[PDB]
Amino acid sequence: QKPFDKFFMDYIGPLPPSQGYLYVLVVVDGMTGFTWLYPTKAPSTSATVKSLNVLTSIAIPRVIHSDQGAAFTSSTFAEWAKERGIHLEFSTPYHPQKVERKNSDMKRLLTKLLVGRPTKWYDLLPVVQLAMNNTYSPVLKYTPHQLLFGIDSNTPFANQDTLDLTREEELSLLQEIRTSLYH
Amino acid sequence: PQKPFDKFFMDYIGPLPPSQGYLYVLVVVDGMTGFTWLYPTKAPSTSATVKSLNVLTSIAIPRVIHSDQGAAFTSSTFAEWAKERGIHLEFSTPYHPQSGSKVERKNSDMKRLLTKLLVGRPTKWYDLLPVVQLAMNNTYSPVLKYTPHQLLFGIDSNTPFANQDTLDLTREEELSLLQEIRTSLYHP
Ligand SMILES: [Mn+2]
Ligand SMILES: [Mn+2]
Repeated sequence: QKPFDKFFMDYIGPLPPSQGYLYVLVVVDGMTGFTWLYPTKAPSTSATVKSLNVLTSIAIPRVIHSDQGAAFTSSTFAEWAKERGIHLEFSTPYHPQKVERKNSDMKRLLTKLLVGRPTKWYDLLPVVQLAMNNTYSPVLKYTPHQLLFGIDSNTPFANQDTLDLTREEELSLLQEIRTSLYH
Repeated sequence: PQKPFDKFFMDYIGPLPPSQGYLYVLVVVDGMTGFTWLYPTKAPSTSATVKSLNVLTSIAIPRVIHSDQGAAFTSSTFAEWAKERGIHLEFSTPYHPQSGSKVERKNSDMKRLLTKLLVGRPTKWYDLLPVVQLAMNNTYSPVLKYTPHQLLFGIDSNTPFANQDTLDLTREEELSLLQEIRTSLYHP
């Protein structure tokens, strides 16, 4: 298999109103575990399509998996997916999601972090993403960023422990994610 | 010791025909790899620029962003967004080496081409924007010897597509775009 071949996606929220945003679309690459976070106003098809058009400008996935939230089961979303050539796969009573709990724990953690920062979470979201993808996974044996961008690639970060963060609210965020993500 | 995400070039193109609520595209180019991000927006405003760049900087914080002195980029709101993130903002001036040179010509060529492709599909360019970006980043550069995608994600890393010639695109609406891009990109 390959990166960008399959995505798992879900909405978290409603979150505390931060700069007018109430939800985050969480999209995870199935192979590398690389996570993209897209803040939105609603868990809607429109916002889902907006976000995924940005993501799928990089590569078009073979498959996307989600639960049956309204955003994902609409005929509009279905038509978007059909046109792009993307097969949609839903969590069904007869379909097998580990494969569910992994996502559940990370989304729980995600929600805790964002709700725990009521008015700043929107501005910190980019730091959350960055921190998650540059955190070592015991399952992977590398970080998701290493797996997407190349293990021995020269990274954008001068300091792999701080990730070139300097602000205290950001550094404590990185500390909290590093110690909670897979434990 | 140059690396991806060291330096961004950014600019707006537009106004374009209003496709699904959008009138502009923020064009961001990584200086090392030549990898291009395209973000559709309703306006060439600070708030649109911040919103778009917040998505991009979820991947990495650039050290320098180079733009013209457009109102969106010289506002104090945008200065504070950048200062808070340790991003150095650099502006085109009449005595700046990168404007009126090889860097400017290459950037202006790209943006002329982008504009042409989008204005040519007044109602549907928004739907096709992701195909434009894909095709740009997965076309070979004689200058580089590689594609921008190879340069950003790794030369030996897995190609997103499966068919090199078509990039897995099946609709002729998309294959038309790919042909234009392949023909025109580095033959300006
Ligand atoms: Mn859900
Ligand atoms: Mn401009």
